[PDB]
Amino acid sequence: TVDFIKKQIEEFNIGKRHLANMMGEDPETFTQEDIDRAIAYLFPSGLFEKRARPIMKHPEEIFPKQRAIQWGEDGRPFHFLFYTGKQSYYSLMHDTYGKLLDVEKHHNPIGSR
Amino acid sequence: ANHLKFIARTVMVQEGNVEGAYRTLNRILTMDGLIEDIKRRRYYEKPCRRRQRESYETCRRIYNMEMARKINFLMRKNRADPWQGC
Ligand SMILES: [Mg+2]
Ligand SMILES: [Mg+2]
Repeated sequence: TVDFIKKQIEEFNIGKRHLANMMGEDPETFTQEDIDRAIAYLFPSGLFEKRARPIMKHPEEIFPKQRAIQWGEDGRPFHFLFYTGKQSYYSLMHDTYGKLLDVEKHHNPIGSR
Repeated sequence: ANHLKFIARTVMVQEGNVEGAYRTLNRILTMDGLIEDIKRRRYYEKPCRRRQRESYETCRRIYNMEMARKINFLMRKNRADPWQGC
């Protein structure tokens, strides 16, 4: 799916230029703020749900993140916790617990949630 | 009826609180099984229907004894756990 991200980001920039030149702005200082105004004026959909309105955005905000390749071309997996089926979770867990242990050997309402 | 009166099943209220002394006597009879016997003996209960009672009671007593023991044995490990979030 990564080839899709390369391609999409390329075409996104080419279409970005294409947008600026017709909309008649400097392609350099063009922002998302300007992207919105632009499409909103070109394809004016009265629609209540705002996700179903036209979008041109950087594919990263469009597409979901992906889980990277989890094993080498030998079949052998990179992370040692892979077989847990959640490596992402238990890595945080291993690290957290490690932090704790080290703290125990060493040691001898701001609106924050 | 041939025995001297007032020696049996008698509490004497202390510091004039009656309700307390009655609770006390009640605890006596119920500790010895006399209340369950009065209540048992209001009507009859036939011999078979009695061994059934006996056996159900005694099974149930065995179960509750064992389960009690097991609970009070595992009691220690109720203590807040050391290894959390390993
Ligand atoms: Mg008489
Ligand atoms: Mg009995």
